[PDB]
Amino acid sequence: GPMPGKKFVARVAEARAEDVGKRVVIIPKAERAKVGIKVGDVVEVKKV
Amino acid sequence: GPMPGKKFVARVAEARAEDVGKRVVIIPKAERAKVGIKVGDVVEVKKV
Repeated sequence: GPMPGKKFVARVAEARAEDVGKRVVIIPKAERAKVGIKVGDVVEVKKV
Repeated sequence: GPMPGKKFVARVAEARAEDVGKRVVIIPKAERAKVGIKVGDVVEVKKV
């Protein structure tokens, strides 16, 4: 596979029934408060 | 709110029915190939 540290850009969404089976990162409320995330916000996801 | 650029660490999961209504980042197959993500992998999410 690729070396670690690569990233992509995405938007935080509200999960719906049609998303069952998709690959997701779940962002709990406490983490949203810490990093300042609202649904609709652009985030960058990096593989560690 | 906070300044942008803060992050938290999480693991990529398969979304289930119990996740409906949660805040998520959906990672499509093409992006998983580009960054080398598998379900179970640790990622870092940053607010832009």
